[PDB]
Amino acid sequence: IKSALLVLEDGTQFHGRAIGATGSAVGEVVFNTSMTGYQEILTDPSYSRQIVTLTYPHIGNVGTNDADEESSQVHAQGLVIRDLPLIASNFRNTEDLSSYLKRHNIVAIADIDTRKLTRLLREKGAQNGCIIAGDNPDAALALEKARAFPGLNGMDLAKEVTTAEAYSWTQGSWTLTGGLPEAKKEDELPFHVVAYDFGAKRNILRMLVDRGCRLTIVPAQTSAEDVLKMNPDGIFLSNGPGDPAPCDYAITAIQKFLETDIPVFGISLGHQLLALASGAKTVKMKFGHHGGNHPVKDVEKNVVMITAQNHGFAVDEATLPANLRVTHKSLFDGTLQGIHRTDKPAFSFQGHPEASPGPHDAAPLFDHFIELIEQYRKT
Amino acid sequence: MPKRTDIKSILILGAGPIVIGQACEFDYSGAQACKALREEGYRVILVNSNPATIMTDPEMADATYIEPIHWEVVRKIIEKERPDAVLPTMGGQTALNCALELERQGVLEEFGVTMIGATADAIDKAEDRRRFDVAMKKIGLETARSGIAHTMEEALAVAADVGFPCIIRPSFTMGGSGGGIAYNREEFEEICARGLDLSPTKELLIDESLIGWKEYEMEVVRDKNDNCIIVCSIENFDAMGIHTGDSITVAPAQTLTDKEYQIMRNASMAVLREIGVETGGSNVQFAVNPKNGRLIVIEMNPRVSRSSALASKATGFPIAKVAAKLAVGYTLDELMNDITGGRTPASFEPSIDYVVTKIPRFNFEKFAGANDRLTTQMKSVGEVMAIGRTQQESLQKALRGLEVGATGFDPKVSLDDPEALTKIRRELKDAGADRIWYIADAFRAGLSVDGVFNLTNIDRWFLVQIEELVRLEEKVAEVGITGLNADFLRQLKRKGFADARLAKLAGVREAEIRKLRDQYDLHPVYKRVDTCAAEFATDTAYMYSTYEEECEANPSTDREKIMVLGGGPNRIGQGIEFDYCCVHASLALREDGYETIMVNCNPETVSTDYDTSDRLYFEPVTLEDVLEIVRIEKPKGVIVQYGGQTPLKLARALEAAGVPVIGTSPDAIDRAEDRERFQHAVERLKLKQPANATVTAIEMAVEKAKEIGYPLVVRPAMEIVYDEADLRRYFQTAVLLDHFLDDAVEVDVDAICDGEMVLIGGIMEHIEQAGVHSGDSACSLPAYTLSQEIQDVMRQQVQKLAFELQVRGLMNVQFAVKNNEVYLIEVNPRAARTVPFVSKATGVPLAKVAARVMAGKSLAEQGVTKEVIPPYYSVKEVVLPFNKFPGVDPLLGPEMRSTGEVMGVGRTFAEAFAKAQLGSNSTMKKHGRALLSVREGDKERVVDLAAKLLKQGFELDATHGTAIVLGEAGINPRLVNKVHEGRPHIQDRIKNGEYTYIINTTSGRRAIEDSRVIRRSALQYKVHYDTTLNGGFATAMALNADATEKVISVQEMHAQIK
Ligand SMILES: Nc1ncnc2c1ncn2[C@@H]1O[C@H](COP(=O)(O)OP(=O)(O)O)[C@@H](O)[C@H]1O
Ligand SMILES: Nc1ncnc2c1ncn2[C@@H]1O[C@H](COP(=O)(O)OP(=O)(O)O)[C@@H](O)[C@H]1O
Ligand SMILES: CC[N+](CC)(CC)CC
Ligand SMILES: NCCC[C@H](N)C(=O)O
Ligand SMILES: [Cl-]
Ligand SMILES: [Cl-]
Ligand SMILES: [Cl-]
Ligand SMILES: [Cl-]
Ligand SMILES: [K+]
Ligand SMILES: [K+]
Ligand SMILES: [K+]
Ligand SMILES: [K+]
Ligand SMILES: [K+]
Ligand SMILES: [K+]
Ligand SMILES: [K+]
Ligand SMILES: [K+]
Ligand SMILES: [Mn+2]
Ligand SMILES: [Mn+2]
Ligand SMILES: [Mn+2]
Repeated sequence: IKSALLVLEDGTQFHGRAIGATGSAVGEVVFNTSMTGYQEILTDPSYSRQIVTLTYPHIGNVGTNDADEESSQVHAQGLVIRDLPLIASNFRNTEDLSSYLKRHNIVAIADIDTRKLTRLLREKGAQNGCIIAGDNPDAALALEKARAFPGLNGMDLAKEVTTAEAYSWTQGSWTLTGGLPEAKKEDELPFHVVAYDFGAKRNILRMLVDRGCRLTIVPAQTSAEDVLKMNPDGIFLSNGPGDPAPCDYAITAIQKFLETDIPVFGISLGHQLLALASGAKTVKMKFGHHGGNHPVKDVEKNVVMITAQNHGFAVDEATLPANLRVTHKSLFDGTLQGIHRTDKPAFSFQGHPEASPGPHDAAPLFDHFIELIEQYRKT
Repeated sequence: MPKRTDIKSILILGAGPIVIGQACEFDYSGAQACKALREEGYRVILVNSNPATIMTDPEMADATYIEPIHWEVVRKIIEKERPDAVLPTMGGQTALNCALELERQGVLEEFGVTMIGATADAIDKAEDRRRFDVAMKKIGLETARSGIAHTMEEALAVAADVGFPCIIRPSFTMGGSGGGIAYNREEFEEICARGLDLSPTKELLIDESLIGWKEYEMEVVRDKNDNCIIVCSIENFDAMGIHTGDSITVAPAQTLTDKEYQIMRNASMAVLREIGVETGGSNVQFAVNPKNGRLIVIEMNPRVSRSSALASKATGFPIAKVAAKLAVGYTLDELMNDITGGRTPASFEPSIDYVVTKIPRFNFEKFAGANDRLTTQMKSVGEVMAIGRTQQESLQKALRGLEVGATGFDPKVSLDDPEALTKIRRELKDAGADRIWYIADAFRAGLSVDGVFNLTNIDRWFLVQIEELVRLEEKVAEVGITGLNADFLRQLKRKGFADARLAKLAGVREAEIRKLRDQYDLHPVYKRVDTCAAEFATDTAYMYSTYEEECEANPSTDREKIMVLGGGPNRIGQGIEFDYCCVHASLALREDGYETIMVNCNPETVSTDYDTSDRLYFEPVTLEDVLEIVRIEKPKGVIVQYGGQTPLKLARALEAAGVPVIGTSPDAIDRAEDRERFQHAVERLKLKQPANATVTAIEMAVEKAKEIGYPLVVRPAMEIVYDEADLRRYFQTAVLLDHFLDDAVEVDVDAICDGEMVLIGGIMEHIEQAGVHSGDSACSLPAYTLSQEIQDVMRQQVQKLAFELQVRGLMNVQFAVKNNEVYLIEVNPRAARTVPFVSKATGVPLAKVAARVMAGKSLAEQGVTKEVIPPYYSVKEVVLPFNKFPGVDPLLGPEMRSTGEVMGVGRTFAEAFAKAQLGSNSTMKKHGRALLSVREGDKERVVDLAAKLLKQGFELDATHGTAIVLGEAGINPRLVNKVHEGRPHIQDRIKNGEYTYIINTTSGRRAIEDSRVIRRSALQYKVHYDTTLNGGFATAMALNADATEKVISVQEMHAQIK
């Protein structure tokens, strides 16, 4: 018996078993509905400071592998599951989940009523929590830490996960037959996109590259100036953790780029930053959107796409400046999903066109970007 | 775009009688569609020869046609109701096939009927295997190496190329009908001959083997706006090589990485797009090589299916309802999600927080000479479904819900058996129905997970779990009841262990384990199905039990409640009939204001549709599971008489545990069920019954027998012994003893008793004599040969029995009329399988009435007090599964083997029988040559049947003795050689298509075994045959009618009722 315990800000306790590292974990507790994709989830920087709860009971069926990592490390503060399978059973597995958690030093708990947990978050909204995995988990202690948690509202996490120094990326997408392909030669990529690293998932880069983009990844706080100097064919605003609002630097730079004719495209966080930079307002959702089955309607074309979502904040639709046009809304809740500048070649999407994990339905969002780029170069 | 307005009326093609591979799922679907289209304001017309379906209930549609599902007949309905459109995707293969025939025949063109849901081309694209194959290569999807064949020669060449073993799959068939796996040339020719003949398009697809690869399915829904969703993914437990229908399956998929799952999800959408399904759902099947994720597309079914039903129950997403709507122009974004309170749209992919497991139900014990190994052709007769928070919990609950007597992983071989590993091994390597239990035996015997893997190809992910459960069992056995502390017990419960399984392991009574749980306050909690993994709230109470923290039951204190116990999985003898009853009890009581709670776990039924009741517990129908429900619901009453044997057997224990059982008492039930108790009652009643006697020993039997007199009905199975020597003979192979009433009419009587009066629901006279099970006999309502005088006697005896036995609700009484005397065969104090047919024939909803009676409202209070005698004839005929097990002698007897039935409505008996015969898929013709080969005792009446055939234009052949008898009466048939007599003989004559009709009656074990080749060939070569003289006469009468001449709707039929 290796005990683990999870306690929420509200006093609610979940007694289970330790499946990862010994220790404690404090963060915002979220629930994620994805039936497949747990590794990609965990490796998503957007999960920084969040304890992730998966609604699908069996987590770890396929083990883990390096191609399924969305970044260089495990970003989740902790993991909460109903059941860890006895074995991993997939030809692609390189290490069982538990071993993987131990290695990444992740505090994880299994064997708890995740549905209860989920219903609580839904009904009563996100809550901060603490997971304690060890010999005698002190519940009063857990309760303490949870309570002491600051909270993600107004918390800028982008700065914490951003790359120290710039760098180049020219690698494309994995294939069944070829796996993760070798990085391309710069000469092989037609365009040059400069990407703000607010905690970017590797698949975004991979997919842009697939589209002919050579990339330069920059720290979250890179200056527009320093950026404009590179002569980018396009500017990409990555996804990332925490409150987008406290990111004055980015908002400021973004505003600088908008005075220009350079194509701009943001995903999730970058979508909110764009919105802010355009004068919109962002809010923190009751519990957010985390899952891969979320219906999103493209209002112009009147079609629905099933998407991957990972967001705790949203852009208010009622506060939209006239220069921002609404391109997509959630079918689950009508919340704002996409916007396009009516005057500038700038647009964004709240969900994840790059999925990873999830439905490929929204991939085409990228395409528009390319188009913009191609046409920006025609000048 | 919203609903279609260029359409007002819609014809829905129902599926027909239940058969292996095409079951209840279609009534669930048909009913969903009816409902959906009805709510949309369309006029609904439907055709279904199967009377035991909710979809044929008059109040479900506008024009209900219970007529043979033949294009000529359907044309008559069309021409007659002039529907604007036709929805052919809700009736299995029968609907697809009919749709295309109506199309082929110009019928649709003729009356301007628009095909909705799926187009004829769409259908053909998926149904024609060649077309399908071309379509996949065109979208860059991989298919097994294969070849198309339209003749044997072609076939052989494809084989020469793919090699053995190879997979044979007919075009235009499903459920593996006409297919199989050929491991050799011999098997190859047989299967091939079989499918070319069965294929509606005389075409086969022959593939190389992918046996052992992983098998996957995906349920897809697509709208005209091109919106597309995956409603559910299924991972099969049994590998490629064993039909999905006969496989243990689970949802959602378990062993695919997200990357592999997207590729498959993408492929699935591509396929519908390429095939052309634009407004509806479809099933797409795949094969995955576990070693490298290599994906292969296997097939696609352009309609709802058995999987779509499972899928709808698994997720809470009503696929068929949605589909019907889409078929009328609606788009997904426009429909609301039912279970989420309409809060979200139907355009989303469900996510579930539990594991769903389905286990097929077989009936091999009813088909002795049959090959009982699982293959690509379905052999299962039903299926159970279970929901659990974990796979182990899910699996185990399903095992206990299967109604095979298992309590979970009960052992099949003894630990001390020296040959155990060898038996285990074979069972593993060559799957049969019991494979699952053998897997657990293997672990007890010392086989490793890798060892088991190697033989079964079942993914280790599942195997390790079973192994872990075995190890848990060993601990239980070791620590005994003493070791059953709270923690351990909780642990065991969380893993799905039944109190019964634990009791056996700890060598105590089940009640002891239960009690212990009570002590520890160890009870399950209930979770609800919601399509979204708790992301949104639900206003529906579709629940399942699990051992966890939070309970979502929130039972009302408001309403008086009534619990209806279902029958679990369908099996031969326990079909949809019993479910139709459960449904009607629920609908009626709810309408009456009670809060209705349904307890069932059959994924194919309307009873397990959340719409059917106020609250649904999708649980195994067991004492353990029921008591837990009761424990928290505290209902006013519980109905155990409507679900078949399953709930019937729990009756006593339920009451004993203080459950409030309504209707006929558990004691009363036993009085009727216990032969002895029954014999006294009869006696006390001064009623006639065959002479009988329990014989212990052999010799005690040969003497008693003398007493009783031959022939004898040896019920321990069932057999008819004709002579002393037969007795010992049987005994050798082999106790109640009963004089077999030879040359008797069998009669069934359905009735209701309210304690005050008895209402005769219907007197049905069987066509086949006593001795051929009633479940396998065609029958007529009203009787077609019984005198009123004698029926009046039966009516009086039913009443005498009703009052004496204390019946309260339904009852069914069976007689044998011999020499103007009534004899009693048995009393079934509960809803019988004839209840739907009678209700349909008479317009009276017996199950609705009897359910009200049981709940407390008298027959007088309801205004249902007089027996109804329709102005037309109602004939019920059955469908038998022999074609699925060609090694079995296709003859009728005292044991039931039929899977379903159809109803025929006529102005006359001949007319009803003709429509019933046709509806049953009879290949009977009105010309040709008939072969007569009858038993001694029939030789006399044969003459007349022979005259009849003659006057009809038939030519005749006959075997020796029969010919001798005809000649003497002036009839000279053409003599035919018996197989041993020389050549040519009947087999040759049959094989060479010389006959269009066969009448062959036999008597005696030896004589039967000998004549086996006639029946077998007849069935093989598709020649209509009767195995009873009584049946021959009936067939003869129908020769005089025309089943396509006139059609009538249920509403019209019921209006004619005065
Ligand atoms: N190439 C193959 N090798 C082995 N088994 C196969 C192959 N193709 C199909 N099967 C098996 O046969 C079953 C029936 O084939 P399917 O195409 O689905 O026919 P049906 O339409 O009658 O259901 C599949 O569920 C699968 O287990
Ligand atoms: N004494 C008998 N004489 C003739 N036929 C009989 C006799 N007893 C039973 N049968 C035949 O056997 C069938 C099954 O017997 P029954 O007692 O009703 O068994 P079950 O419980 O399976 O319904 C009947 O429907 C009937 O054809
Ligand atoms: C499976 C249903 N049938 C073919 C579609 C065979 C009995 C009806 C004729
Ligand atoms: N009602 C039973 C089916 C009849 C079949 N033709 C037979 O006579 O054997
Ligand atoms: Cl818990
Ligand atoms: Cl078929
Ligand atoms: Cl391969
Ligand atoms: Cl067989
Ligand atoms: K726990
Ligand atoms: K029309
Ligand atoms: K098909
Ligand atoms: K191929
Ligand atoms: K299978
Ligand atoms: K299938
Ligand atoms: K009979
Ligand atoms: K019976
Ligand atoms: Mn099929
Ligand atoms: Mn199939
Ligand atoms: Mn009977």
